[PDB]
Amino acid sequence: QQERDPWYDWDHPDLRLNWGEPIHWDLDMYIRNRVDTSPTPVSWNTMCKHLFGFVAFMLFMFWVGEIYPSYQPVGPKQYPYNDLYLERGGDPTKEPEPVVHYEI
Amino acid sequence: AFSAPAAYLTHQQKVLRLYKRALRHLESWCVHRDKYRYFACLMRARFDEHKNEKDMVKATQLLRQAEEEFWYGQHPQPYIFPESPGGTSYERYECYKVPEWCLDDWHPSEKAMYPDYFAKREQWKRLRRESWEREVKQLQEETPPGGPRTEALPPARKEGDLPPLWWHIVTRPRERPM
Amino acid sequence: SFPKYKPSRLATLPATLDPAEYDISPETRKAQAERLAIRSRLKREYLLQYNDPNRLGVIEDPALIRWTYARSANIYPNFRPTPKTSLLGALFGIGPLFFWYYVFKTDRDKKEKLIQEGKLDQTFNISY
Amino acid sequence: MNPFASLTLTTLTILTIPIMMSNSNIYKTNLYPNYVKTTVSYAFTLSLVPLLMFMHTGQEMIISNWHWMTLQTVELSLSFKMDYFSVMFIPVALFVTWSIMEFSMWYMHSD
Amino acid sequence: TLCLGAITTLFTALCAITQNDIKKIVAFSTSSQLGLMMVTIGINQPHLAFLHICMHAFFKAMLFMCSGSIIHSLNDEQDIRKMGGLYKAMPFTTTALIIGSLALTGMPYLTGFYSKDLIIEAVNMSYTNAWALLMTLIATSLTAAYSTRIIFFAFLGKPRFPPLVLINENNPLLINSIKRLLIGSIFAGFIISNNIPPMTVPNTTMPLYMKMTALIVTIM
Amino acid sequence: GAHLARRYLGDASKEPDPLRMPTFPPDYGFPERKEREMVATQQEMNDAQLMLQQRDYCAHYLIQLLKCKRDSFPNFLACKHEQHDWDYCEHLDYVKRMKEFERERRLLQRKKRREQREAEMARG
Amino acid sequence: PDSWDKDVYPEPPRRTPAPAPQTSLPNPVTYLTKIFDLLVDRPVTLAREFIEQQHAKNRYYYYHREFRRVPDITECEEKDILCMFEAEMQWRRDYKVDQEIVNIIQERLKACQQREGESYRQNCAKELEQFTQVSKAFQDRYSDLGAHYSARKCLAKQKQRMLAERKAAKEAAAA
Amino acid sequence: SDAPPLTLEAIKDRVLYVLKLYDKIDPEKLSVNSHFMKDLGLDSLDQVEIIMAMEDEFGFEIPDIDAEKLMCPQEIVDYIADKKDVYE
Amino acid sequence: MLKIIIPTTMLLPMTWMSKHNMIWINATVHSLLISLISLSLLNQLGENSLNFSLTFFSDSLSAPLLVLTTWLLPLMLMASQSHLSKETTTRKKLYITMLILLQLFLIMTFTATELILFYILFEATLVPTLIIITRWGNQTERLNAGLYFLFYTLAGSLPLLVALVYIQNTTGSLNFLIIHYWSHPLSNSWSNIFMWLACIMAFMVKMPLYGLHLWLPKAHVEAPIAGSMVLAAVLLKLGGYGMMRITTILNPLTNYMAYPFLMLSMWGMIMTSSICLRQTDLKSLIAYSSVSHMALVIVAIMIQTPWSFMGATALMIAHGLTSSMLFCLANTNYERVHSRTMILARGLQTLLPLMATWWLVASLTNLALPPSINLIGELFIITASFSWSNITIILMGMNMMITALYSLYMLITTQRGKYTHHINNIKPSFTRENALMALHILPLLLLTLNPKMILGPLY
Amino acid sequence: VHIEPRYRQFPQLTRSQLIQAEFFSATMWFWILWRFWHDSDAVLGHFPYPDPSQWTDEELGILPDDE
Amino acid sequence: RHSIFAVTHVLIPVWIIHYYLKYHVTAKPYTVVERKPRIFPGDTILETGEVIPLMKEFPDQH
Ligand SMILES: CCCCCCCCCCCCCCCCC[C@@H](O)O[C@H](CO[C@H](O)CCCCCCCCCCCCCCC)COP(=O)(O)OCC[N+](C)(C)C
Ligand SMILES: CCCCCCCC/C=C\CCCCCCCC(=O)O[C@H](COC(=O)CCCCCCC/C=C/CCCCCCCC)COP(=O)(O)OCCN
Ligand SMILES: CCCCCCCCCCCC(=O)SCCNC(=O)CCNC(=O)[C@H](O)C(C)(C)COP(=O)(O)O
Repeated sequence: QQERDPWYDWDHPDLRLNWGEPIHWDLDMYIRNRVDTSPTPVSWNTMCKHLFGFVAFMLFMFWVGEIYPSYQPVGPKQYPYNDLYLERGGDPTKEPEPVVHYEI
Repeated sequence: AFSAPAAYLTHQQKVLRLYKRALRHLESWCVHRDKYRYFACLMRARFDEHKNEKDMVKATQLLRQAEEEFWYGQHPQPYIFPESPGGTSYERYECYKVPEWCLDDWHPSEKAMYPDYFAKREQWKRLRRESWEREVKQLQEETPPGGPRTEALPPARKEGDLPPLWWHIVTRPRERPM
Repeated sequence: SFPKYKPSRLATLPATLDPAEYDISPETRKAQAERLAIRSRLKREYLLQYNDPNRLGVIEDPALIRWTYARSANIYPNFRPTPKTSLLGALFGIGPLFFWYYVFKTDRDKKEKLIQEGKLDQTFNISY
Repeated sequence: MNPFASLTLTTLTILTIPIMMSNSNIYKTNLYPNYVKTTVSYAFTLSLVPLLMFMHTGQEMIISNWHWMTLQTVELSLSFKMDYFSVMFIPVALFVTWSIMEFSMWYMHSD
Repeated sequence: TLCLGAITTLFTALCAITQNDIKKIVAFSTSSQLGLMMVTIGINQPHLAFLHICMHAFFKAMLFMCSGSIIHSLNDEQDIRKMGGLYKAMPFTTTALIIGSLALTGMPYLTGFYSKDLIIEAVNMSYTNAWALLMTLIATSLTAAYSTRIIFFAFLGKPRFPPLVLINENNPLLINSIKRLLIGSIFAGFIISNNIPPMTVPNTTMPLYMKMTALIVTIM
Repeated sequence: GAHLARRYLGDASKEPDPLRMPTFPPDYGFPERKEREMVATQQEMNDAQLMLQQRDYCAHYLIQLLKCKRDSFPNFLACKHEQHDWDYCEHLDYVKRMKEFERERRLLQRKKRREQREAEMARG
Repeated sequence: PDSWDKDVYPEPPRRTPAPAPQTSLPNPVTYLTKIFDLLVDRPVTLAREFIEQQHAKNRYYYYHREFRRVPDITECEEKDILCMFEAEMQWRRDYKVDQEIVNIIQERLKACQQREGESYRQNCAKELEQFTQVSKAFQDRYSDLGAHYSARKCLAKQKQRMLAERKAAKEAAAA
Repeated sequence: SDAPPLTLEAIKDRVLYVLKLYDKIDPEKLSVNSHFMKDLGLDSLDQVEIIMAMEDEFGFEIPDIDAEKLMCPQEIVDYIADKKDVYE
Repeated sequence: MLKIIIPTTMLLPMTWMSKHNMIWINATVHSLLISLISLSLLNQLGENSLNFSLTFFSDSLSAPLLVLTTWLLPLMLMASQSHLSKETTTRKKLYITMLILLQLFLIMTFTATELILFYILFEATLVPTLIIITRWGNQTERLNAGLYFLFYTLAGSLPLLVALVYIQNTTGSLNFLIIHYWSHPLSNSWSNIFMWLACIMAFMVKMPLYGLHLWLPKAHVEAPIAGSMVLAAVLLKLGGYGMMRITTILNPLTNYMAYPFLMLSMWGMIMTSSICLRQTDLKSLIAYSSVSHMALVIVAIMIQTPWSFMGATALMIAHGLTSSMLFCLANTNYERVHSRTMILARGLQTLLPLMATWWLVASLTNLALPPSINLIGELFIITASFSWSNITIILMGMNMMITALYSLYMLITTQRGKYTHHINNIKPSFTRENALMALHILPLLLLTLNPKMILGPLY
Repeated sequence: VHIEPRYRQFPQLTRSQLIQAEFFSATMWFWILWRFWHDSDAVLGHFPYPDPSQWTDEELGILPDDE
Repeated sequence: RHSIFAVTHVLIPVWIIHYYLKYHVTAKPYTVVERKPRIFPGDTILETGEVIPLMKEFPDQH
């Protein structure tokens, strides 16, 4: 219905239909709140190629950047009390392995 | 919108419509007024180059390849006037348009306010009721036996006649009804 | 010259790119006049009731009634058991049911034999 | 009792009063938009106080005021979390809504 | 979350720079900033992300209100190709939209700056997906470009609107509301940033080129 | 960045990996190493409720800054020395981490240089 | 207050610091607090005083209902419908009381997580362990019974578990 | 508030304004009743440029089928008036 | 239970001895009074059901259903008296008599202590419903609809009769209390499989289960407005109530006999929701929506958990109110324009604003907006299904989307856009119609405040 | 404040909108300059970045490749 | 009539809410829970009059 003439004097202007005219079997699918079949500037099968290519390129590059992350030339951050052993869930009766850091 | 359409467009009408579309899309591409004015004159010239062609076939092929060029080079987002069928205000005020027959269902207390408006409305209703039969008869007179051929309607021709089928054209709600 | 536009189902062919409207014959013009006449006769029939002063109610449209009847009540009288109809019916009717049965039965068998093993992490799962 | 909870709840409570007055005479007049705008500005200036309390002492609270329903081992209650996020986002949203309602009184005048 | 945010900010920014409707441009700007909020959630900086939500509210609401004053003055027209020289015709709207554009682009000592410059700093200095970081930087440049498009097209040049000039921004409601959000967009960043406890271990040590990365990208 | 270029394009064997580091003992090249100390007790960081990532070796300056911000509340611009101190401690922590990275990188290069070249002096 | 038992709903001693001003500037929070006090907390307190004056005049009480202990489903013979009925009603009341016990423990857990702030992962371990013990017990007793549960199905579940445990202990004794 | 209701008189002054700003039309000999092709010696493309100027004037687009027939300034005035609901 | 029942019976001669112009007034007043008295069954002991006598008992499952029945009767009277104005006095009294007999049969069915009495009343409800549909139905198609409604129902319910008498021969009783206390497992044998099927299929066809649902669009569309109201609000819930009662003697067989019914109900949920998207008739759309909702209830009952039973009870009640409201809303427009086609009348919000508000609220409860009880029931069922298997979320999630889609589609098609130009007989809304909508809607909203009342026995 | 249209001319301006616009633009620029005078560190960085190649192996603890 | 808005829209609602919270909601356990207040070295408790000792004589890298 979006393809019809909007400047014509339809009996039902928003539906773009004339009284007594044959109605398409799929009118309720084409009411123009819905599926639009209007001609586009760029061809179908060209929009599809460009969209799929963009998305595939982005996914491939994100996976690549996952293999090759960015970081700074730094050492792992150090925390005082056996890496805060009692702080991160504790269990204060089992003698954690000494995590001890040295100055540099 | 107001004129009855014809069975087809002539070559001349198609050419004029393509001229207008090409100019509008060129204005969309050429934002500034001077640059658009320049390229629009170049367009008019390129259009006038084939103005006086007598071979209908070659004129048709010129029109066809011009349409192909327009389609390849059209603006994907042309300027639209706000109340035009693609505009951002196209049907904005359709929720405010109420048909006039709703006024007859008003409560008498509602019509107590506005007495003069409703007197004048009763006058209009009398006019329509007293014109209807003449309208029908005139339309039956002026119409070929095999039904009408176009959507064109005749005017009034006698002394106190009204143009047939006028009520819903004259009593449109408004275009800014509230 | 310029790259061509090829239409598809969900993006149709523009009218100005249609070779049919640039190859006109007298029979085409007579067809267009016939169509216009049909449109005109229908328009007048509608406008004569629309503008009628004495008419109160909803104008009835036989095209709308034909549409709803064809979409609901005329469908079964015009049905034939065909290879296409039968195969499509079987597929779209019982295929998904068995697909979902396989999926859910597999998942629940995994979960149950995992519970029998004492291996599921069911702590805190009082509500069910 | 500590003011922090009363003010955080009153901030949201007074916003419902112009909705309660929706069926009232004020709605049919041309004074309703100004009334809603004024209500929102008062809500903003009121929500400014719990923000000060948090910015001073870091006060946070949760309020489970009404018990709605309980399903065997699960209890559902009307509860409000009044941490840093709530007390910082409420005045910002009220400020922006106040500005946009004052703007609407002009932009939407002929609606 | 980081990857989803990175693609979203770059894509929306890319769509924005060719739009002709002013509301569409600002909406794509909003989508891009939401993508930035998602990338800063992805690098485990929730508090930083929240700060941006508060900062962005001010100047993005102001940008929309400025666009609205323009639209109403120009008889409900939204296409920037029919908006000419308003830098002089609408002086207060111009001032406000310029200040909002400078806050959106992270101009120093502005509300946008605390929220966005810290986010770019933290995305630069974390163990993060490299593609996400690159897309974030390209989007940071795109933001400057779309903002430039609106100002150049809507406020500079010669008039391109119809000749019956109805331009009038002399209404105290409009002026007061926009001025309120303007004062917000200028000072809220500083005040809020200095009045909250620090939930983030600040990045104090970074190479100078990395430090100027947001600025370098924006100027480009 | 240059370290990423060296690791991903050059021989990654010669670059430290940020996840698995250090691989060498902390006492390998040093004769004696003083182990890093703490100024804030566990109970202090628990009573302050700092955050579990703000409980690093700089947390005493953070407690300074937080108490001083709460003390001079209306004047939110009076806690400048405390902020600078916490920032400076954090910067020194960061340069310590950078020294760890650099120290690790040299050892790997040095170890490869000595081990495979003693293989050199053993192949002939 | 004293209305609820502080042994079932405990809380730590509530240490709060003293204000130590560091500036000459006036604290707007304390002034706002005085304003709030003398505009809100005093009229409300007076209204409550009057309400409780009117309450004291007419004082009446209600009593918690006490239920005897009847024989459970284990000591009911197979088709005795009256013993079965009373045992099933008792089992249902006990199920309700157990739900409320788990509710109390969950309330403790939530209150601790909120109260302890940034230190909840270490400071609420006892609450978490208490919940774990209660949840394990409640799960053994009632999980997987399904709708249409009953004392007989709970007994069958217990007996199945007891058989499995006995057989496991027996084959552990042979080890 | 917005723009004052249009008056046929302002309309017609505006159409005449655009028409004398057109180089192919003699100002000292153009009238509200002058036919475009017949009296002023224009062709269809001139008339198309004229409708496009009129839409640029009044900020609303005119359909091609309707325009084909706006062959004098008075017809343009009548079209704009009946479209925008002006009686005086 | 006698106190509720006798007055309902009294309603019969009260309407037969009333003056010709006072039948509606009298019936409405005393129906409302009966509804008020019934309201007192909501007080429930906790551990067990209230057993008034050997013959009748009330449950927390039962109490909500009875209150909904008694409340629905006066609403049906308000909805009927408009299109029945031209009718003779005797035929109006006969119509009201049909409605009263239906209410009487329904109250007894829900409270009968044993299955044979439940079966007899559950089947007796067929006669007044059939008479209403076929005698007062507007279209020619009503006769076919009546046959479909009768035969689909009896083909399921007669095997149930055989199964019930067999069960009483082997067990000695059909009393529900004895049935519950003396329950024993069902072995896995062909005999037990067919006993399970005969115990389940009647309630399945009442729900209706997808694929056995074809009677419902016919019967619900061809019925008069009160017939449709009672068919959607209450008569569908007989299947759910009966299944919830009967599944106590079916364990542990249900563990695997439920698989095909779960598959049918989930996929057919998706199917009927999608069907609602392409529907040209407005009553047809509401009927299929009912089907989609009852599929959710079937899943909840088949998985047999306390949360699923609670969700099923809440969803049954909420659906009963919402579906009746939607049918009444459609009927007002039908009364205006005398056609059921959805695109005939458009832009009705411009002509009838308060009715548009009623439309919006009904559409919002149909898509289960929080915190309405529609969403409470749906969410509880979805959680139980998630526990049953985590993959159900995909189907459940898809259904939620399609429901929002067709609900707002109906709202937008009927209320928004521009009005059809030709139809000029759309008069203002009557006080009767507005009051009918409010009396549907206010109770639903009120129920949100006290969710436990509609939750059921498991709560 | 009554402003009427002008038809192809620059619109009528009041003194108030000009003074307010210029005041607020100047306020923004003054604020930026004040901040950069007082908090130039937040833009230019405050602590020096160390160069790892400036680091001896005595402080960094690696042996001279013979052990 | 000058200050009639601030008394019926701010003052009356805060009277009802503060009354409701002070005597009804806080009459039950764990309904209003406030995260415990931060303590710093050198702070003085209000209840016990405790003093928490200061924090270990910084290396003083001035
Ligand atoms: C459109 C909507 C209609 C309503 C839907 C009705 C659904 C009814 C379906 C009934 C569900 C299952 C029925 C019985 C459960 C298992 C069926 C059988 O196939 O399982 C195997 C049975 O083995 C073989 O399959 C034998 C059955 C095969 C013969 C039946 C014909 C099935 C063809 C499908 C016809 C469609 C029926 C519905 C008509 C509409 C299991 O192996 P086994 O452990 O050894 O047998 C268990 C029983 N024991 C313990 C007594 C021994
Ligand atoms: C509107 C459509 C609804 C259609 C519903 C149809 C299915 C109904 C369920 C099955 C119906 C018949 C079940 C019989 C009633 C139960 C009685 C019973 O349990 O007794 C069994 C007897 O079981 C049978 O004899 C049943 C055999 C089946 C005979 C009739 C076949 C009809 C078709 C069967 C398949 C259809 C059922 C499912 C279809 C659902 C609808 C699509 C065991 O007793 P004993 O004989 O003593 O055995 C042990 C001692 N030796
Ligand atoms: C950026 C947007 C894309 C733009 C691309 C568009 C490309 C356009 C290129 C040019 C198109 C042509 O030459 S199209 C070639 C068509 N040739 C003819 O029409 C010759 C015969 N002339 C007539 O029929 C009449 O004189 C008529 C000319 C109609 C006037 O009539 P009036 O005087 O009675 O109005």
